[PDB]
Amino acid sequence: MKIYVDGREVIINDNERNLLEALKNVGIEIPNLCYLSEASIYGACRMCLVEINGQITTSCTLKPYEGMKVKTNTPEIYEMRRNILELILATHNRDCTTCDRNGSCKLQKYAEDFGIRKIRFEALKKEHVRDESAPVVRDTSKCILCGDCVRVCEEIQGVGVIEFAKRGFESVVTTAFDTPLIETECVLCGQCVAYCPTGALSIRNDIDKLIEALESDKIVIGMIAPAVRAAIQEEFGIDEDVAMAEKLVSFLKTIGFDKVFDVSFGADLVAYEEAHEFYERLKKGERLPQFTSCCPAWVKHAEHTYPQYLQNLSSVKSPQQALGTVIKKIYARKLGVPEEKIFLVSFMPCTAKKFEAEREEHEGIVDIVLTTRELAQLIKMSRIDINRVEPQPFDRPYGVSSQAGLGFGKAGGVFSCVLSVLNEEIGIEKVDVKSPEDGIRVAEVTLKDGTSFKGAVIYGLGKVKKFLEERKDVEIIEVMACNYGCVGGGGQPYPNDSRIREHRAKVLRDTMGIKSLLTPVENLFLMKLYEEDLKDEHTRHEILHTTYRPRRRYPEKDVEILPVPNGEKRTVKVCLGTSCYTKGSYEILKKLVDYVKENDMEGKIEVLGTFCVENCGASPNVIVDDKIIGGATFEKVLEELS
Amino acid sequence: MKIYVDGREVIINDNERNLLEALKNVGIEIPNLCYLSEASIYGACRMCLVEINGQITTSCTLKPYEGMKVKTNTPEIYEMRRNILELILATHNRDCTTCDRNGSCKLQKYAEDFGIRKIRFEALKKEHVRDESAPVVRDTSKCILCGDCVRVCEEIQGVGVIEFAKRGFESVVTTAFDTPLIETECVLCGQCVAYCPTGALSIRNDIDKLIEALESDKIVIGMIAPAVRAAIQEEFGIDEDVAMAEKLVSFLKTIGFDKVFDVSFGADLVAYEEAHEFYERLKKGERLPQFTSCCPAWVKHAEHTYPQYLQNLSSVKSPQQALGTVIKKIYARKLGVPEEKIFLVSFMPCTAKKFEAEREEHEGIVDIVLTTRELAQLIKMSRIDINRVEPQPFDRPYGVSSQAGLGFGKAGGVFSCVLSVLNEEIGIEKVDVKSPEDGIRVAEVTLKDGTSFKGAVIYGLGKVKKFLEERKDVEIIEVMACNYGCVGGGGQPYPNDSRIREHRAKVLRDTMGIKSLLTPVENLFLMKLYEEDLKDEHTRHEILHTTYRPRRR
Amino acid sequence: CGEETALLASIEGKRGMPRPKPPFPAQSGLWGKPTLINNVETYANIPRILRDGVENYRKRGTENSPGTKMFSVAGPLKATGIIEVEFGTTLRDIIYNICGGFVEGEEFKAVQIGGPSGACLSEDFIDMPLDYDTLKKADAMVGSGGIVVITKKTCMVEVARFFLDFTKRESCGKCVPCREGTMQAYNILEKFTHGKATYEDLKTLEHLSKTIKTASLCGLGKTAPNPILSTLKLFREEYIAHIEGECPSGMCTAFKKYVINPDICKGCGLCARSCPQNAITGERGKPYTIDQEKCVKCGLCASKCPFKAIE
Ligand SMILES: Cc1cc2nc3c(=O)[nH]c(=O)nc-3n(C[C@H](O)[C@H](O)[C@H](O)COP(=O)(O)O)c2cc1C
Ligand code: SF4
Ligand code: SF4
Ligand code: SF4
Ligand code: SF4
Ligand code: SF4
Ligand code: SF4
Ligand code: SF4
Ligand code: SF4
Ligand code: SF4
Ligand code: SF4
Ligand code: SF4
Ligand code: FES
Ligand code: FES
Ligand code: FES
Ligand SMILES: [Zn+2]
Repeated sequence: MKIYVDGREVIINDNERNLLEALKNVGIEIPNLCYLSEASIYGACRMCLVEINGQITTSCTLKPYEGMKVKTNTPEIYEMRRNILELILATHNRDCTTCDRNGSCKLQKYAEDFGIRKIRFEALKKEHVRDESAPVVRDTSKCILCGDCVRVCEEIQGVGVIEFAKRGFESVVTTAFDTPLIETECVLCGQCVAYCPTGALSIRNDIDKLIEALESDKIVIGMIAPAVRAAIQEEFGIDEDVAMAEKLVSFLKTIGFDKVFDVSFGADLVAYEEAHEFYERLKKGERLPQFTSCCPAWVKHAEHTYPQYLQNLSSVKSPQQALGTVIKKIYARKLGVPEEKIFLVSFMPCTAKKFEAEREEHEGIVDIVLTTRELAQLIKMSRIDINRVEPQPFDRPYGVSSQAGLGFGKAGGVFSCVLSVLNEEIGIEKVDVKSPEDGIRVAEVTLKDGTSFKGAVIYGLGKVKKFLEERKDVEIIEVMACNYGCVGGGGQPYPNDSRIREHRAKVLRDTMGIKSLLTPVENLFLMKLYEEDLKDEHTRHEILHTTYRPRRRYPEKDVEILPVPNGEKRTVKVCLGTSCYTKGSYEILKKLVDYVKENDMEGKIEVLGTFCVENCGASPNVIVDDKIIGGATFEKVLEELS
Repeated sequence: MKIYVDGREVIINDNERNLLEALKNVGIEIPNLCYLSEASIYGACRMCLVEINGQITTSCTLKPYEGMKVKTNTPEIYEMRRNILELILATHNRDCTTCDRNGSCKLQKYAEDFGIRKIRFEALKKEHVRDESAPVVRDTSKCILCGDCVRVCEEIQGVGVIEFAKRGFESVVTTAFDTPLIETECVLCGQCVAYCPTGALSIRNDIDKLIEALESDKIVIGMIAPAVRAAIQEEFGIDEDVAMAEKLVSFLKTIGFDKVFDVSFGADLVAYEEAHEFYERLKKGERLPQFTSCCPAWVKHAEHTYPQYLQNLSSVKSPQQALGTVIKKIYARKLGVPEEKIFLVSFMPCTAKKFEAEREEHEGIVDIVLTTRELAQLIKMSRIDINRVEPQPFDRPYGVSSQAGLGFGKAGGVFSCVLSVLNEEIGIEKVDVKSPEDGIRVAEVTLKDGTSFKGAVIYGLGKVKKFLEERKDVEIIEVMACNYGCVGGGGQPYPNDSRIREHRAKVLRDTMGIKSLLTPVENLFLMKLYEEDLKDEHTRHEILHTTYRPRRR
Repeated sequence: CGEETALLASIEGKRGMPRPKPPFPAQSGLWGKPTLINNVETYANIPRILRDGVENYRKRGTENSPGTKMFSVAGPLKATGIIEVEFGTTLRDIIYNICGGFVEGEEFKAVQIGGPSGACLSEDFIDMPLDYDTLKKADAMVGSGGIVVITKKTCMVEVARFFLDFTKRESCGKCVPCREGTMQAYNILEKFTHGKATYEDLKTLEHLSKTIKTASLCGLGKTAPNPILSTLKLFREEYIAHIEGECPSGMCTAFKKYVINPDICKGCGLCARSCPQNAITGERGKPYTIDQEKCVKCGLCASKCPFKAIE
């Protein structure tokens, strides 16, 4: 198919969906703000205008036909594109210095290229939302309403906690009822942040806490995640690099870290514990299928969605928490220093690890969790050429790890580590792996004696629902909330598309390749840790095991008429349903409001409104001290209030 | 010199002014906000702190000695650096989308790198000053008070119209009594803009007008300055092309330009006229020394500082105005169209050309003037790969020019072209070029029939005062406000330091090397213009000659 | 202009901007020529030394601080004026014997010895010989020679606020740390004196003070946070009292007032619970009005107001 673009012959392609993609394939770029990530769609920006047969139209929704004359640049199109960009920028929160997309924002680059220097339109005010209650921070004033986060959370993650609300100028992507993200069913996977093209979705930066801790007199101890070393090299515009972890150790020691350890040691320890737990479960044939607990996002998702499977979750805690507890409870004693003196810093690729470190079951173990981007910011502040940094090994005794432990950084890592542990303890006759779908892999494993099981590896949350509904022929399931495992975590460098994730997995595989010891048992420091410290089962359980509790919303969210922020009060709630409204409810409410208008100088009385209390056909209902009255009237609510 | 940095071995040069420079030369980089341009000085940002003998100190004012141990990065230094950056950002006007330094701002890059996502310091209210009266736009809300613009204006340009006022938190770089720039003695050379590291000093953008005109029914005609084609490549991060002007012609035609002309034709015209008038002046020896008037910034500087030399200025208008007048007074007639139907667009490397186009003498000839950065912005808007564009020639009959005409883009262009015209008409025996100093060149020129005369080329405003005071034996003086000529104009792509301007000059020289026509006389379109429309001396005066008046507040 | 480089710049007819000191003024001062700069009292001492013998001059003072020092004493005292005391005289002697104690009804809380660049001293340091070396190894200094006594009816947070206001005004605006940090610290101190402070504000003030002290170009910025540091070290309790209440000395609250901010007041209860005088009498649901007639300025309303509006 040959076409004419601005008057020159161009050969695009045989079959193409739209003119925009065909020209992009050729190498002819049309400015647009729709193609922003892998979860992008076409039709909203309206900036791809082209002229054909006189009339202007969008090129993303125009089918290319042979012998078509298209003019991609006319004064009318320049005027329209600049008008659209000015419209976007008029209501956009233009503070790029404090923005998380500074220097990697398409809107910022367009503002630079389009020479926009004044806002011809009014910076009209919207009812913006600023959610900072969770490690994932929401600021809708920078939102361009592309909708990528909604599609990511629904179609890719399967949670659907963020959606478009309202319409027109008030259109906003938000949670239900503007509920803080921490209180929703959000698993904090950070994939919406990874796909967001602006600063509307960002990670909570905690560098200030790290700096104030380093400046203090405490002993700062750091541990790096396996997937952090496989992606940090992107931020500096350099290629893959094995030994990245050791030069990271050098830099961290230079900035004042007393000890730097490897979370791969914790991964090996967790794999050992999980292998033995799973073997006991198999030999007893109970609490199956088993679920890995290494992914905090999956753990929170199960707590929200599968309260029945919470007993099937692995009791072993994640490598971060396992290694941190080992440090705080064993290494401190070995060093003769109180636990208050140690500041534990975790360098992770995940935004859900920030939540995990703040869990009520892990209180005070990990002090701060810093994502890969935050570590890159730490490196960039110093201005040292990290490439030129001389590597040095991790500190002992938690610095060495096996190839299986470092495999935790990508999908199929913990299952492979558990398989290696089992094979070493009791050989594996053969493993047969199937690929039912893109992100689902099922392995058929037979042990030497003859006891066999089926283990499944699932990466990318949202694929779990169908597999759990239709498949019941497995005994152990590995769930990773992010596609490709932790190499595509929420806290990884941006952009975070699939090609970059596959390259990160390849880098991690190459790093694994240079590991001599192949299984956790070959890790002598780990066997030493069991021999002198985790000898008895009591301490092992108190150190490496945790408990899980169901999550259910507890929303009262009843109408506030005359609320009292706090203090002993009476909290009178008046039913406002249609049945109760049919006779007296609203008029009684007026009586009480006027009563507290003339009386109730202080917050003794809280005139409040509530919806139907499932007591219809029993006269207007008014709640008192969380008690049912029935047949309510001003005198009755008064006497009860007495 | 053996010094230790973060506990290791580093070899620095023996003679270094300060440790920061030495570390930079060897390869170690230390964050700072003092080294920002060629007119930068140290000691203000205080961000280069290092740990020496247990005491924190700045490395830019530290003398390096043998065997010293410096901790370049420490938690205390981390906290101090972040605190300083946050202090700068708290009062800074953090709106990068509408800033000219967006994407090329050091402060923006540090804000990104340092992870500054909030400001615990209150956004204190400052009596900020915004100015839009002149083509050079001022906005003190983006100023980091580095002082580079003040040094540029005083030491380099010799005007000194902007200077530090007030003190403390109220410190501001401004004009005397916050007077609008267009009302001061500022020559609008735009070198302060060329050196400003932030958006505090910017060029007035005029793309909106251009788009309005292109969308209308007017006949939009563009003309490209010789020096624009030698620098536009930098904005696209691609290598210099010798056929960039033709690619620009193609691109402008694509976006709806009826005609595109080469301002080098106007350069040839102006050189011809100026050479003739200067030769007449030599013949009768009146109004000497003659001063070139192709630089509007120099013209304004003369009007402010040298009211006695106004009659000594060449009456020929600059190539932009000469070519624009020719267009709207001859070409419009030969097309049978009214002048108002035409919208003449000028692409220049200069901010003073914007002021010249708006002067009362030339009002209504050049409709709008756009800098090289604005043309680059247009090309970036289109997203068209300019490197892959098919070049085409400039439109006729003002599309060709000689090497000398295209030489105007660099210092010594008008003088060289005038000497070429003389040689063509009145032969030249020998030229003894001398270089008394960096920015001044004096040449002894002897003609075949007659005596000789000294000619001087002075690029960079500020040298003119000393040259004119000391020297009283030259007959023609050529003054360029910007160092290296128009290649270093204030409207050129950023950054533009000495090395960049030298590279631009070499690109222009390579572009000149490929032109077949050598002298304005050879240019046949110019001779046709003179023998068809500019035949009458009265017409020549009313089409190519302008006047000057003194300026006094 | 008290700075040497700024002094020389001002003598030359320019802005009194100090500069880094690789070329110290002793080697290159006015127009690059060697310049000797000294205080008035040093030049006064010179002739006295030459007229006498060296030992005859050392008879009075200390081995490391020989001679005397002319002081100016201000504040509420029976006698305030210029005094001359031999080096080594304690501050208690100056304040009680030479100055004859305090006027009736006035007590001693602290004393400033060097103005903005000096330091705050308490009763513990009142009895201590005045020597350059001793004060240096006491977290203080002799100062230029100005002494002002601070009584119990004045607030030290207000003192630090006043000194930081002066420094903010006097900063030359050359280097980022002094120019910006002094203004930011002054804003924090204003918040403290208006009951708008928090513990995060105190942490910010401390770290900002350290940054200004270390990173400033010249002595003005370097010693700019000295009042903050000294006053914090000696009256952390007063700072806390301002954070979680009112002024212990009433100085901040003596000439101030409490006003309910109707913008963010939804007319909840409280307020009346604590107020002994019942100076509320608001309209339920609507913003409340504080009755200034019977307001003893106890400050309990601000102590507990979930929607902080007790301005
Ligand atoms: C902000 C500031 C103000 C100063 N004011 C004075 C002053 O008023 N008188 C004075 O003698 N020295 C003053 N100094 C000290 C001078 O900077 C410098 O130390 C002086 O040359 C010392 O003089 P001396 O040797 O006689 O003590 C001041 C220093 C600073 C940093
Ligand atoms: S998203 Fe952030 S970087 Fe991009 S334009 Fe908005 S504020 Fe600037
Ligand atoms: S973090 Fe994950 S679950 Fe939470 S809103 Fe974003 S995509 Fe949805
Ligand atoms: S939050 Fe980000 S991803 Fe979601 S609609 Fe807004 S800009 Fe797009
Ligand atoms: S897969 Fe890895 S990066 Fe993603 S949420 Fe789970 S632990 Fe975090
Ligand atoms: S100077 Fe302009 S680009 Fe740089 S930080 Fe300020 S507003 Fe942003
Ligand atoms: S344009 Fe030139 S003369 Fe005007 S302020 Fe800038 S440097 Fe000075
Ligand atoms: S206007 Fe620009 S060059 Fe001048 S002091 Fe401010 S930031 Fe520096
Ligand atoms: S030298 Fe050229 S760029 Fe500079 S002011 Fe003169 S005409 Fe403009
Ligand atoms: S510390 Fe203050 S007074 Fe000293 S140079 Fe810096 S800004 Fe000026
Ligand atoms: S406690 Fe606060 S919000 Fe409630 S009535 Fe008093 S001032 Fe208003
Ligand atoms: S400050 Fe004290 S006396 Fe005044 S209104 Fe409040 S509670 Fe009553
Ligand atoms: S690409 Fe956005 S509407 Fe066509
Ligand atoms: S409507 Fe009131 S109980 Fe149902
Ligand atoms: S480089 Fe700016 S003060 Fe040292
Ligand atoms: Zn007080």
